[PDB]
Amino acid sequence: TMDEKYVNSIWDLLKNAIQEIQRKNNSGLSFEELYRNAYTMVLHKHGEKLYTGLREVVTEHLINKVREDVLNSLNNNFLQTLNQAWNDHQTAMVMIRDILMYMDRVYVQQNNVENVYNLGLIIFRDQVVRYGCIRDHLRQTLLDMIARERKGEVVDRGAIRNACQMLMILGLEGRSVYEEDFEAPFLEMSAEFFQMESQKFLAENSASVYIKKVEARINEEIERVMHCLDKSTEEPIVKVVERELISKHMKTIVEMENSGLVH
Amino acid sequence: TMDEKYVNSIWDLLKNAIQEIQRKNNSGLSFEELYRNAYTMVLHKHGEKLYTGLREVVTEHLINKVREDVLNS
Amino acid sequence: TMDEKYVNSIWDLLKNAIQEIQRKNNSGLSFEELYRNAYTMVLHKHGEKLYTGLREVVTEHLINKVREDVLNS
Amino acid sequence: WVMTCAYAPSGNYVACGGLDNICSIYNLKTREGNVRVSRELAGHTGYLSCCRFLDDNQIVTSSGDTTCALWDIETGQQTTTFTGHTGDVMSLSLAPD
Amino acid sequence: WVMTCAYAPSGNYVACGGLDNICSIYNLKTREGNVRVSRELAGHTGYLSCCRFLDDNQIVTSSGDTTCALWDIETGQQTTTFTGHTGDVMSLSLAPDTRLFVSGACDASAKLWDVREGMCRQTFTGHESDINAICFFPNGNAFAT
Amino acid sequence: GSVSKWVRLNVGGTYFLTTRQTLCRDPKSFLYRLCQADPDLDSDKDETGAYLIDRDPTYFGPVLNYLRHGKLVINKDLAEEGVLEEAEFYNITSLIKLVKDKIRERDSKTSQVPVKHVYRVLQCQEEELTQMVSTMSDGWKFEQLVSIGSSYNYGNEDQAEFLCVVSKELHNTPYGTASEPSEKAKILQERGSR
Amino acid sequence: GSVSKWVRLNVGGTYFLTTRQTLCRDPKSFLYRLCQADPDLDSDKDETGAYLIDRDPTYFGPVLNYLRHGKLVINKDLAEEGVLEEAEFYNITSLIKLVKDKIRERDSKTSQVPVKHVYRVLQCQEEELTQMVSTMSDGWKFEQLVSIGSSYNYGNEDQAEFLCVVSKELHNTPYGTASEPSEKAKILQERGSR
Amino acid sequence: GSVSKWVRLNVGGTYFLTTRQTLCRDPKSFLYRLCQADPDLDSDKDETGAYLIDRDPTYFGPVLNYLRHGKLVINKDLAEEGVLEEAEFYNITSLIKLVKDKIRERDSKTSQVPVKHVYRVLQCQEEELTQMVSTMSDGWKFEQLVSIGSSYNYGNEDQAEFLCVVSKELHNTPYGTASEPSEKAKILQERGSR
Amino acid sequence: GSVSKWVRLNVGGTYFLTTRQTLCRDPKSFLYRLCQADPDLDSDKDETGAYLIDRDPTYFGPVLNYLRHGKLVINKDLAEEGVLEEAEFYNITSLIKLVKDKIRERDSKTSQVPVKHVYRVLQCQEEELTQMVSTMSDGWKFEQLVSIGSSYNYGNEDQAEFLCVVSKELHNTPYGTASEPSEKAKILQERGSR
Amino acid sequence: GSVSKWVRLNVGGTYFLTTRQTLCRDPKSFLYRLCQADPDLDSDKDETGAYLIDRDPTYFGPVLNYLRHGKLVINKDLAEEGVLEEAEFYNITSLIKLVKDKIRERDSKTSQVPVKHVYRVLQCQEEELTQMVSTMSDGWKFEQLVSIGSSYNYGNEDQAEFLCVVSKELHNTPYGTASEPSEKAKILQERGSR
Repeated sequence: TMDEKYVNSIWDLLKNAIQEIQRKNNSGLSFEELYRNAYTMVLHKHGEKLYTGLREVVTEHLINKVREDVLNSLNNNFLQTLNQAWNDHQTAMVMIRDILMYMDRVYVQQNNVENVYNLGLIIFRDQVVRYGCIRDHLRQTLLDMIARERKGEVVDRGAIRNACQMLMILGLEGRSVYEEDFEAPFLEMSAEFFQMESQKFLAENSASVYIKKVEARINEEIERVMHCLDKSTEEPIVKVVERELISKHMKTIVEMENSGLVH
Repeated sequence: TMDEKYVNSIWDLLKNAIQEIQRKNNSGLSFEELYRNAYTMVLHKHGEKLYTGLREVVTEHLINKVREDVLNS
Repeated sequence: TMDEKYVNSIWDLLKNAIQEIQRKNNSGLSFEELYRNAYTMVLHKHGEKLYTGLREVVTEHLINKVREDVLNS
Repeated sequence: WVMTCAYAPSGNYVACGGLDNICSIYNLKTREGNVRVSRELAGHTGYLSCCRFLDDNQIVTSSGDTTCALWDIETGQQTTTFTGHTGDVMSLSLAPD
Repeated sequence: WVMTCAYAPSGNYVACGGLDNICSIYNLKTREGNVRVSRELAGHTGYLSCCRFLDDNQIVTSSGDTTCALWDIETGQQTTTFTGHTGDVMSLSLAPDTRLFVSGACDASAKLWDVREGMCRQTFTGHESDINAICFFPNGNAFAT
Repeated sequence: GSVSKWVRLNVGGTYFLTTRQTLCRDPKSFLYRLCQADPDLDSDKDETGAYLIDRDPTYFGPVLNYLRHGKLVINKDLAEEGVLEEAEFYNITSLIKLVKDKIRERDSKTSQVPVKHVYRVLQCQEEELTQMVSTMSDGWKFEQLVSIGSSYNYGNEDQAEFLCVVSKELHNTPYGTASEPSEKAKILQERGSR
Repeated sequence: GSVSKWVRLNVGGTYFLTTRQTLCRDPKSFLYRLCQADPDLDSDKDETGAYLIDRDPTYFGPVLNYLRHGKLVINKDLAEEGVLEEAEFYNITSLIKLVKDKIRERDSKTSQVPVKHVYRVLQCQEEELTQMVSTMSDGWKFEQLVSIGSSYNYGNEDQAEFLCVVSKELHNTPYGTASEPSEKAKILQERGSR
Repeated sequence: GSVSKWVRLNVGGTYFLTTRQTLCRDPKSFLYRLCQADPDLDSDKDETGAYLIDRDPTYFGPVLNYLRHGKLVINKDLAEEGVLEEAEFYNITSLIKLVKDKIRERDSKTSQVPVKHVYRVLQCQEEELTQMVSTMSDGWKFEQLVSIGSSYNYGNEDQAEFLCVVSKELHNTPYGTASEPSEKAKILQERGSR
Repeated sequence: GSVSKWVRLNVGGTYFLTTRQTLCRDPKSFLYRLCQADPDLDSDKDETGAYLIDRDPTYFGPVLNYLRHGKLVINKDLAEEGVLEEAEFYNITSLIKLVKDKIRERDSKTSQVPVKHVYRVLQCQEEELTQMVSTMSDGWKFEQLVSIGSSYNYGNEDQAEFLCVVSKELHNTPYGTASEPSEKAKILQERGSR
Repeated sequence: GSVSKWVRLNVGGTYFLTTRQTLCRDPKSFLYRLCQADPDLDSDKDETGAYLIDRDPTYFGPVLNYLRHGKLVINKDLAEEGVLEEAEFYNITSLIKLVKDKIRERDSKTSQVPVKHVYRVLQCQEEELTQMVSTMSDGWKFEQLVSIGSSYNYGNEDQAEFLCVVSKELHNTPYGTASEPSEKAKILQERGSR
């Protein structure tokens, strides 16, 4: 019953069955059929091949459909393709998880390997974001919109919000993916922007006007980061503000210009 | 198990329905309703009280409704 | 073996539903969600924080909205 | 640890009170030809110490917690509750009266 | 293979320790009337070797792997972890003071600790061989070895 | 059409037909608000009738049986724990207690493994053992008769000649009123110890 | 409109078309009284001409099974007690009998959890032993054999040499843990007791 | 057919009008997506547009109740195996801690397939049985009781007269050996060997 | 419709929407016949465009099969007849023998129906007794202890004083195999037989 | 009723949608009438139009599976006796034999439920005792040993040393086909009785 061939009908070689409904041809996969015989998932060891095949089919359906459809857009509508790909993968993965929760409950965590859903997220992260061209697409795109919004031109935020939210959630528990992808270049361009902005406000405004304008603009950029980016990015830009607008104006501030400080 | 509050309330309702239906009124709750109403108290070990209640209700109703009518006729 | 995720999800659902009913929503609000949350997170000995949090949400909704309506009439 | 056994006046029931909070009423004589429990009496607060058959459908059961309440054998519910002592009502004397 | 049976001062409990690595505390008094196991103390680093009731709800458990940690019987949790031996803590003795437990181990040194402090008051040395049994003086001011 | 005198409930998506009064047997139940015609409903539909009850219909069975005739039903496929959950959803305190007793009776045999089996030893001779075993008590199983070696009064035909040990499994709830004995119970216990 | 040779009955949520003959198992049954229209009945499902009564169809299951087939077999996973409750509500003494017989069968099948179990003692000689164990009655299980001293004929090969003890899961009572007594039986039991 | 709050569910070929929340309790389940509208829904048909599912099951019921209340479901005919097989698959997140016991309990049953019973000999004088028999420990079952003579007075009224033999099951998971790296325990075992 | 690449198999009435390709694997499976449209069919409906599947999924699942998504295998509670017939539907005599051996394994480890049990007699005298009773081999179970008549030390403590009859339930072989082709083994068996 | 390639039976109020061809396996069964769309069996429902059969769906399952795929699969949660009764209703002799074989397997497996259970007693002394205890048959379970008084010495090495009562859980065959005596067998039984 557990051993020797019974080929040609049901059970085993599910890559096709999985990728049928990953193409959203849904009537149910086989869940009612596998409900009854489930005291043989771990006691007769069909779980090794099933876990390996699941990882393999997820990877293959990422490369075959997800990635090349992500790549066809450079930076325009690339946001829409990424969002649709993530939605489709999550839709597939959530109904995937229900099939194999018993072996994931015992054997997977017995083997010190990541959770099946977390495994699907890891594989999506490896196959889409961590590959070079897509990663640079994301970095350049988030950088361009954040810089353009900082420059004074209005841009759409929902797309950058969902992309960044992917970057957090694809980062597993932490923001490791987001930190590796966009957080550091964002901090760099933010430091540059704060420096040039403080210098231009010093040049174009008098002492009190410089103070008022720079405080209002610090408030404005904090508001934008809460509005155009997520919450966890406020502390890095706060320390960048401290190091670029105050720590680089410690000793150039004693006398200012026009209306000065002693004045 | 003996407790008398709901038993007496439902016997009030049951004797009211008895008077209604014995007055040839189409009302008086469903047959299943009255059946369950009695059933809950008879299973609750107070059927003697219900026996006395039926006795006195039928007694007074028959005396004051048809006995004097027979005397009149 | 961990507990915090569905515990905070339970708090989320409970507070959202309590707010909706306190704001008299006439739709949704599955009772199954409420009782699943209640049992599932009292079982692991969080009944005390249910008692306190329910007390808190009731108290705050008493203060913020309806007390002022009492005062301003 | 059965404290008390009292032989019924009819000589066909027997009563048991032990450290448990249940009074056992065994119908010794039946058409079955063997003893089977006529009635288990549950709901005793303290432990039974002495009991005496006041009837064959009710019995005085000096349980613990100052309780020596009369107990209806059929319903298993105490009908008249006797309280006022301190500690368990341990002794129980039945009068020829 | 049980080498330690300790009688509680109250007598309502008995403790046994063998190679199960679990200290069994058996309640001898039940309204059911049957001897049911009060508490299973699981979590010792090694095998229990000698345990003593310094309390009816706490017990010192000289176990294997150089531990004689104290356990609260009620919660089944460690009360006063004791570490410092090199050989496994195999013997033990409570003073009539009930404040000084000296544990004879395979480090050939009798470590007299403090019962609820987590600190070893002193380390009597002089035996070159593992200390089999320790009996305190009838005052707790001394003990043979 | 939801209610005229009868109520059509949608228990977990399963349509059931009953009347207001069968639910009104216990006017503290959760179904009280649902059945009665009032705009307090937070889940209902009049486009095709029937209030929406998002709850177990599988464990609604025994609870409705108690609601109709005050008796709990313990099926062999019924999770007594699950029916306890539903009963506490529909607030039947006596049903709660009875189902708790059922749960603990089942656990003391099945899930807690068969435990606290009561064992007794009975002195009998042949003339006594024959009908004692014949009159073996209800709910009790014979376990072993043994013939004690005897020199006084021969080794046969002696009132003390055989010991019959019997037993009775306790699929029994541990007492929640207090399975822990009191002080005087322990006093008598130590008195009877020796 | 609502009545024909067949009749539609709404036990629970579901509607069964069953002949008026089949629904009655004794003219004292409530179901038969519901078959013909009564002036007392007010609440009913006039949407399809089917009378509304409020009971679980799961325990109507074995009831209708007996009514249609004439033989009652209660599933090993369903409460025979639920069947008995259904019968007692519907007031069918015949069904009371079968549920009683099924409950006796179950108590035989559940004669491991506390419910009466028959035990018996037989004598046998060394020679007869093989025969009467071999010819021991079907439906009985051997439980114990005990050697005893021989009061006659040396120490072995005695007409009273071995006590066999057998048992039967089915209880000896006429029904369950309690049967309605008879007074003359107690008279003769007292006669034989002394 | 999302035309109102009720939507069509395909089971057995029949189309059921179920509310959204009876299909929606968490994003992991399959019934959730049918209450979400998108142009990729290929479960549409040419009859009424109902959404098709594989469900025609036998074990989805009690574990859907488990999803709806979060307590593992064990029946008197479906034990912790049923949890361990179906309640895992329906993806209830709380089961991971619970099923572990169901896993151990299951192991605690399957560990007794190669029957592991702790067996104990307790010598008792005859007068000394009924006490320790009546006070048998929980989970400890009486199994055997063998008489024995003695040098003085044939054995009766002596401590060497009976040997009770009792056994207890293991709740342990299956093992192949027990090992701890402590050498002194091995020294003690070898010392106690002789 | 079911005349295109998609079809709606009426499995247990339930409409399973599936590609013809996933069902056209070979004619060994029944399903290949239904999806492949051909004349002389009487298993199809033109009123809705569906190819009926007369088998409800109630033993369409435990079918021992490979090459798609589902599950199979006889469990320790799954019927032997269903798995046996589902294996015979997949031909091969080796498959039949192996499935029979698997059923005999799952029934013989607990030894029920194969009823395979091993018994041994350990000759132990009194002092040694508690030793092998306590130090019994795990995977075994004690069954009986019987003394022996003795002529030294007052009938107690002979070199043969007790037979401890022990046993265990398990398959000697889960295949139920017997008979060895080694003729030297047969020679030795006959030599040790006398 | 309504004309279709399949047919919808109202089996106990439950709609069985099964093909007409699978019901043509046994004209000698009531089903083959229900499949007639011509006025050989005419039956309808005032709600759907389904044909009406007053047979249970409880045991209709395994019989319908036997009709569909040629083999019965009695679910091991339903009474095999009920399946036998359903087989009797359609009086399929092969199906009767199959369900009776299932009941025989049950009774062999449930010989401790009061059904057939075979017992024997061997006679041996210790030397052969070990041998035949060791060479005990697979299926026969040792149940008790006993010593018998030895006139030689005091104990062992006497031919009358040990009786060995052994047992086997034997199948009970449903009556009407088994335990049918013969005349010459009774002649020889009378000859050997004395």
